[PDB]
Formats: sequence, structure tokens, C-alpha cells
Amino acid sequence: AISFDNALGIHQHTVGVRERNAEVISTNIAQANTPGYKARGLDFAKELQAATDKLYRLPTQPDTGDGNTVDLDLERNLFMQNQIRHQASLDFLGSKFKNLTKAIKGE
Amino acid sequence: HPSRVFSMTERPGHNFAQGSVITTGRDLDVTIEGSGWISVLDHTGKEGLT
Repeated sequence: AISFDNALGIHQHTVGVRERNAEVISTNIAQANTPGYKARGLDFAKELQAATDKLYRLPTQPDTGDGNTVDLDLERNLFMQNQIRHQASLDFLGSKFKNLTKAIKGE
Repeated sequence: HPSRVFSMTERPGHNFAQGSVITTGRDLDVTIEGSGWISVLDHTGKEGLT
């Protein structure tokens, strides 16, 4: 054993997925006013399987002739949650090397 | 959820009740007693009721 795949766990992939998720939410907020755009959601378990997709969000309310299915209340909350979890993933993956370096150097 | 309902203003019809009659004593003044129309043709030529 003793390999980076096992030392880092899955925290090496989660940081990437949280970046992709943040990009999609940023797209949804920007495309909220453009008619005909369908809100895109990212399935977390899919990138989990890709580590070891880009779906559509069904609206809770009807459109108003635009056909745009973006709820700005939902997007802000989902962007806040993703950003908080992204920082935790950096903390988890960052400490993997800090412990790894301390084991090797002994100091 | 069925929460958004638009409303549009439209003309459902017209009021066809008899108008106010003005007695003028002029020979060439005519008013329709009760319901009825006068058929006339406009500038283009298409006939219509007045």
C-alpha cells in the first residue's frame, strides 16, 4: 500500500466536484433572465462514480412565458452550501499532506 | 404548483341599448326606433352597419 490514492482518500476528487457544482450554479443565476434556458443541476453521486450528470431541474412553479426554470431563491442557497462545503474539502485535503509531511520528516 | 394565473383585458361586446334621441325638427335626421341598423359603405367600399 502506501500510495497517494489511499493517503488522500476521496478528498482529492471532492474539491473538483464542488468547483464544477459552483460553475453550474453560477450559470443558472446568470441565465435566469434569458428565456428558454432550462436550469441545469449536477448529480453529486455521478461524479462520485466518475471518481471511483448535468441533469435538469424540474420547476416547483410554472413559467411565465419565458420557459426559464431557474429559481433564484434556490440557486443562492445552493451556492452558499456548496461554497461552505468546498472550504471544508480544502481543509480535509490540505491536512492530508500536513499529516503526511509530519510523518516523513518526523518534525 | 398552480399558483400563477395571468389576466388580460378584452372587449366581450358592446352596449346595443337605444341611444338618447335628440328631437331637432330637421327633415333629414333619422333615428332607428328600437333595434336595427342602417347599411352604408365606407370610403374603401366595404359595406357595414351604422
